[PDB]
Amino acid sequence: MLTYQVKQGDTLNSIAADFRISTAALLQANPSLQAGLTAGQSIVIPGLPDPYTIPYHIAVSIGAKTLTLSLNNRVMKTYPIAVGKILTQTPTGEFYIINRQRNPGGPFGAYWLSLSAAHYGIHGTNNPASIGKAVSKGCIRMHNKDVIELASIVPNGTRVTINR
Amino acid sequence: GMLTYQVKQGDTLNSIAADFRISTAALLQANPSLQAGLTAGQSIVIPGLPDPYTIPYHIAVSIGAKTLTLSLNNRVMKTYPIAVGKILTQTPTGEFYIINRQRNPGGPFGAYWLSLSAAHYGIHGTNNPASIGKAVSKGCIRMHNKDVIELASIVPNGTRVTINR
Ligand SMILES: [Cl-]
Ligand SMILES: [Cl-]
Repeated sequence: MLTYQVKQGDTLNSIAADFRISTAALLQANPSLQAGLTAGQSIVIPGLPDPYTIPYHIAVSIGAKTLTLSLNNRVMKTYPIAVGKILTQTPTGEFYIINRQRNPGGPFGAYWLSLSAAHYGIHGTNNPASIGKAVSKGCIRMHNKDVIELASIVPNGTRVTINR
Repeated sequence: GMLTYQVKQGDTLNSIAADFRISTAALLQANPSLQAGLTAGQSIVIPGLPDPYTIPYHIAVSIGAKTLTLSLNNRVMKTYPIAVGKILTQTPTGEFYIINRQRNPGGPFGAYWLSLSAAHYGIHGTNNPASIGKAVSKGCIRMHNKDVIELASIVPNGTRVTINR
């Protein structure tokens, strides 16, 4: 099961928001939390497949404006993306796909895939000219046809590694 | 004066820069000591903004009440209905500041966007007035367009925004 290391400053609700779960679910999965939330301790995040057995991996290059989908550490597809503006960048680091919603429409296009950072995700677009540019509030945007392909394949729990 | 931020473990130059909508160059320039490392608990300067404690306005947001209250010199002057984040994508709680603003961004953001000191979060208008008063957003605070215009025309960047469950 997916684990998370508690950081100084974390709260039950800040963690819940990153992982798109209720505090009820968070507490149910972690009886230890009754004793208090303490930095350095590990907790389990409910609602996800075991990420260790997921053969898919997503790698994002902010600099190259590309997203690669790999299966068994070999590349299946490569897509161009939009990324965050220079003052509102897409964050670098290690994330997970948490959930997805079909056809959110509007600026989100054909799919929204939640990333394990509050408010961040991978989604479609109503604005094709934005793809390939640093123009977003921080999300990764793809052409609708591409995010549909991506969502149709990858399970929740899939790792998303974002690099410069 | 200058606004200050207290570093927490896990913070990076980039994460802080994203929260305060500044470049890492600006952050570093204002804090020459950071090159030697970030330590939890240290206070750093955030350029481009005044001392928030010099601004006489204070905004209080209640997620429960679905209200944003504006105070001046610790007197309540106006209260507005707001939309807040859905249960799985809640509005974050704590102490924030208004960081910058953009007039008439349009789309779901309506007549105004005010950035809050958490990356991707802000107070903004809406092209969906029915949503105001409900827990329906990805995490932002939404107001009626006329309300966010009014709020934005009163309060300056750096204004303290306290968000309570
Ligand atoms: Cl968004
Ligand atoms: Cl937004």
